[PDB]
Amino acid sequence: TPQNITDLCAEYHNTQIHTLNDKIFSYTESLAGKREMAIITFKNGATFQVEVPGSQHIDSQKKAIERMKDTLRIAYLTEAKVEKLCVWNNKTPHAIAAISMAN
Amino acid sequence: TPQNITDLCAEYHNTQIHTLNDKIFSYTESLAGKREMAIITFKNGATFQVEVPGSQHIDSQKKAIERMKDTLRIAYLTEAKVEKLCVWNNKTPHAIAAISMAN
Amino acid sequence: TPQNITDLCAEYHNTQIHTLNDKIFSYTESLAGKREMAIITFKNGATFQVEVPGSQHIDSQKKAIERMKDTLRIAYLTEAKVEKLCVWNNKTPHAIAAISMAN
Amino acid sequence: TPQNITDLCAEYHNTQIHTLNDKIFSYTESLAGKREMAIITFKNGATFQVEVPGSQHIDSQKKAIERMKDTLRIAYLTEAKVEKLCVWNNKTPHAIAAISMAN
Amino acid sequence: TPQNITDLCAEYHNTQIHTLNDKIFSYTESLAGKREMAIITFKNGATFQVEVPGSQHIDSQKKAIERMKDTLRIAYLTEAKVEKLCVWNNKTPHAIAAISMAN
Amino acid sequence: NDDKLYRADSRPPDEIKQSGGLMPRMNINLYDHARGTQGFVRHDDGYVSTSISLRSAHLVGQTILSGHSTYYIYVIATAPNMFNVNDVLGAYSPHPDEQEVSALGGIPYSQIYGWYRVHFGVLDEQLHRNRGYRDRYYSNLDIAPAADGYGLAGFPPEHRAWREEPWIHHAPPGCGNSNTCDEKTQSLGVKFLDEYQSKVKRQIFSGYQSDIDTHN
Ligand code: NA
Repeated sequence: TPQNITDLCAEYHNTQIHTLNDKIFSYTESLAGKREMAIITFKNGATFQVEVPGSQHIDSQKKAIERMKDTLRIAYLTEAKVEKLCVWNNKTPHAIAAISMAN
Repeated sequence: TPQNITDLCAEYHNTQIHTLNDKIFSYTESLAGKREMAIITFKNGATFQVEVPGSQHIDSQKKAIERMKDTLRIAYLTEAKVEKLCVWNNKTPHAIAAISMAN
Repeated sequence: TPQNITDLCAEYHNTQIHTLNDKIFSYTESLAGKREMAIITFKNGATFQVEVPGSQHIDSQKKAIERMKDTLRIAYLTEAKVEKLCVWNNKTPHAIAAISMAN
Repeated sequence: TPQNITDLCAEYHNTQIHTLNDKIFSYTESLAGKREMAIITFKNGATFQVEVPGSQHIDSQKKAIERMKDTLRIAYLTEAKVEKLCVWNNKTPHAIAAISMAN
Repeated sequence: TPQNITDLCAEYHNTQIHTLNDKIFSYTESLAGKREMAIITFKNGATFQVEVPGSQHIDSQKKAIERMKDTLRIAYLTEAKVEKLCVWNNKTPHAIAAISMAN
Repeated sequence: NDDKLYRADSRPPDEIKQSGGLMPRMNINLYDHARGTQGFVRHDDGYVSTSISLRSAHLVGQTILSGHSTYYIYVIATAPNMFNVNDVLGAYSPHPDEQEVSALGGIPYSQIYGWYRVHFGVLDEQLHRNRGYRDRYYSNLDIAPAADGYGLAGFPPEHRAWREEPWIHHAPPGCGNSNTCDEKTQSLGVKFLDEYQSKVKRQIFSGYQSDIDTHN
């Protein structure tokens, strides 16, 4: 079990770390069918999805996707400094696997 | 996958992007039977809803409708700027498929 | 489908609007068995409840009853001005069917 | 139906009203096995608990237990004044059946 | 029933009280498969997890784990002073069993 | 308590909402703030001043904001970021006649009750109430007591106030007993501002998270 986001990210191939040290610039949310998702951006133009619950997720990954959309929405409205995002770099835009928040 | 709200809206037929760029003037929710819905407005008179769950929505959409009513309540209460709404224009008031918020 | 809370309330028998244009003075919550409910008052003494879920409601209303208790709590603790309640006037206290917030 | 906490509380045997008119001093929470519970204190040493969901609780009560832990956590953090708790004094710590919050 | 967090911790083997009395320095959360967890740090270095759900956990524990992660995110964003954690010391990092918040 | 302070300000309500509140022009030093020169009403060196009454703040604008067609008198709720300048600076208070109460850090938007408008130096009969004002929260709060400010006085390192009561017992390391005194006064104020801002985020973001419903 990893003690931080950097080492946790490194356990997965197909992930990478962005370090933003910046609040979220925009939050986007869709209930349209087959695009039940969120999208965020930053000042620097960087764009990230939380994936639609699809094929390559288990059962307990379905609950954590919901919790992640909770996290990003409240982070956006509190102007929380996002330190890092660990993201699946093979989805377009890159999908959030984890978030870290300090500062 | 779509990068922003305007691109996401363009995938579905019978939709239109309203640019509001304003906080929400009012939020309204009902628990009365057959009207389990939300209704928001803006200072200029534009009214919108989150539809009552029904046979037009697939099961994936069900938890997203509940997420959207959460989002609109906390958007109103925070005085957060809503950039745009993607809406079905075939319903009265126009039903919300998606929402973007930006500082 | 209605455009506001006043028109929604006019669709039901035994309902009436109660305009308050004031924040909630008190919030009372109970988990006592058969009194799993909330009761709000205002400075002028006006009192409302969210009914205990019983046989009077349909399936889809249960989710919405829990939503409304969430709303009253966040409205209370954020000091949001309540505009109107739609309420069933044939219970004591009057039971919240809907709520609008504005101004 | 009761119109306040005191009158609701008096319907139940071996309850009593605590009038604190104070913010919650401390909020405790546990996920340990057979101790999935919460515990609040006040300045003066008064200690109360949301019970572990067990044999004394009906199904509608388990829903409202989860809600009380939500209310209590967030009421602790908001520093909201707590007018009264209806509690059961056949337990220690006295188990909460209801709370009322007011300025 | 235990009267507080220190009593609660003394009921299990492989546990201990960590006395922080500081806000959470960093909140990390992951939806990555088989790493559905949170991790918090404090400025003295001390790092803790909420374990991914598994076979060490009884069914009643499922709900409390979800609540706890909520609790840690709320606590982080509010910068709430965490008094004490009860932690399973047979894990790395120590796995959170309970939390108290004061002052 | 439900007390209220008052502040003349050239900045309109929309800019204030946009900035998050009434911000100072980061140096934090109460003494420098209080003796700072006054075209705009005292908002320098990490603080922003107010007055005890609505009539004493109107007069403040009618000297400083003379030559402004329109300014505003913001009505502010009292909270523990406020410091009574005469109480904290004693006889060394540079402008004691002004009866100052300075917000270390600024006045967040939640703390602003509202604002009168002022055209050609005439007060509006009525108030514009603020939609983000928090009556209950800020009415259970008060100004910070002088004891919280003595260590933030910001007197020069070798000022005689640091070897005098009450200030010796609150004096930052390096202040009468390198820039040790200057850096500590800055950091003690940065910490006090950081812990006050922590407390207000506790209040407002907890309410924003009274959303949550675990069971659903
Ligand atoms: Na006050």
